[PDB]
Amino acid sequence: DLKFVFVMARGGDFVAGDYAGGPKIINKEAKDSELTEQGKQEAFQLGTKLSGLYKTKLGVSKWDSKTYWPVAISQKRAQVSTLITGAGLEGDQSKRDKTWTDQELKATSFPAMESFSRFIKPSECPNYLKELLAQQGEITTIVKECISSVQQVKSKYPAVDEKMPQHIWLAYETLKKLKRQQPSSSTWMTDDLMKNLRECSAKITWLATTKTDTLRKLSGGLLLNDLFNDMDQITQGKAQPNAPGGKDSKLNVFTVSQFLVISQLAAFMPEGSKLNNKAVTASDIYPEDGSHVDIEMYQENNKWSVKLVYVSGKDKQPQTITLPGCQEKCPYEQFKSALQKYKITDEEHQKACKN
Ligand SMILES: CCCCCC/C=C\CCCCCCCC(=O)O
Ligand SMILES: NCCc1c[nH]c2ccc(O)cc12
Repeated sequence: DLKFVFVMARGGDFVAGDYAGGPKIINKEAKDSELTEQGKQEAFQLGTKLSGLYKTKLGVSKWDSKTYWPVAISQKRAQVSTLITGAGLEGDQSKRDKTWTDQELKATSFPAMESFSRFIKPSECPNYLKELLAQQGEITTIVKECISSVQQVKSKYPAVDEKMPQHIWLAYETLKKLKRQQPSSSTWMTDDLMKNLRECSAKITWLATTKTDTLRKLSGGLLLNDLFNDMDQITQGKAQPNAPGGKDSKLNVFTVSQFLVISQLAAFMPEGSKLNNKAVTASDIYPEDGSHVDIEMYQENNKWSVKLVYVSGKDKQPQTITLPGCQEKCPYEQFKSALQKYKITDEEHQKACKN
């Protein structure tokens, strides 16, 4: 009945570090960060959660290299996270604390993976940045709500450039981990200061992926394109493309940084979409730590449909996305048609990034 599930999950918590493209706050690079002990447990819990949600519905008798496919973006902390989530599926306690080989870490890739990061890579997609800066009117109005807090942050960390919209978002996420992990030293980030920065971050990132057709295509179009490439085979009884386990592989788990959850949510919420039968606000949909998007494919006799379930963070209840004009279980061809507008192929995306 349930035949196949895609999961994309934000990676487990890692030692607070600066983002590439972010301001220098920690003076250590997040790309060098270990998962925290909490982050390893969170990643493992996700796999235990997913097994309980889906193992028996998918007809899987044993989670192993044939039955699930753990993938991740090209960052150690995301790759470690995805493999630990796999350990949770398998119920392999000791692999949670494994020091995964460089080899086991690289073996979490798939062909379209790196293209998913093109739109935020410096110099690689200038048209995406032109189109984000074109929304400066709305950005200024949003930032006007938190500019006092940004000024206090910049007072302590002068590298934060309020003129760079991503610096406000990336400073908030950096400070959020720092407050969690070192609370004694973080008493200056009060509840009101962080909640204020969080609102700015939510509104900026949601604007950056949904305000215009070009922002939606460039940030999320390749996600749709690869998903449909896969579902065109699954819906014919064939294996997910490139899945190591072939037809045996019933679950794909993709561990990412926050920006790809945001982009994936945006790609699944064209105008008129609902989350639990209500319009969404930027603040409510902002994917926190522990967030994941679940893409469930159903088959009733010969009829395939797709259901989209979103968990916005740790301990948050799942909510179901409904596309405009479709049901919770949206028949496959209608679902794909509903999402054609902002889908884009790799060849098209490279041209659209540069033209
Ligand atoms: C979530 C959509 C992006 C919002 C605006 C970003 C603007 C310009 C791109 C530069 C920022 C680099 C992001 C790095 C994020 C990461 O690696 O986790
Ligand atoms: N090949 C499918 C890549 C991909 C795109 N979006 C996804 C969401 C979840 C997932 O497991 C995977 C994906």
